[PDB]
Amino acid sequence: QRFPQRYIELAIVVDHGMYTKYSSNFKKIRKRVHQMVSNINEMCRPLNIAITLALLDVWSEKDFITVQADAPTTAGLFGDWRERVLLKKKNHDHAQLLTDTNFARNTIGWAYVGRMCDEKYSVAVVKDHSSKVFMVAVTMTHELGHNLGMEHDDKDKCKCTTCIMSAVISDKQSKLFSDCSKDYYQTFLTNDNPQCILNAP
Repeated sequence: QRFPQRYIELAIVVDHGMYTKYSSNFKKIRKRVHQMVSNINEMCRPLNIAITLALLDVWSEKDFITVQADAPTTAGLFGDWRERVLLKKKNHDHAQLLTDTNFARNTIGWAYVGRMCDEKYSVAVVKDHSSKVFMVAVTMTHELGHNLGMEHDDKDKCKCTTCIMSAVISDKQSKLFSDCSKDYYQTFLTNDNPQCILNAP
């Protein structure tokens, strides 16, 4: 194994619009979220990161933050709410907000770069932008990669054209991280090495 064992305990929050989209059916929403996690875990195997769903929070009554069109703004409000509320419910390492919001600039996901484990910045926002579970899961994985210090793949650094950190998603998206991404992760483990991901559940 190229990388030492790490663990990411995920919290996934499903907003009220997504709850309504899936017929206000908790069981169906939980199943879809589990399938996404199974895909994220598979994609992280070559990085030797074990992915678990520490917490699922479905906003069945109302949104607890102002989910809005600007994804970065929504991410900041989500990070504040995660630090103030979600982390007090159950400890976890990274949280993603899943929403059906038509984010501005044709955006399907956004996250802070290199802030895994930070109470306010270990978050991502992701649009449930396809009926295909894998297309949404690879978006969650791309944002997780950013939070692990990865930038987009660059042809001068590596040759992969459809890897997870490609600059744009496509219908031929692969489930592999490029050499650019693996090198970014090594840099992250070397320079940052956050403690929360050294902890097994």
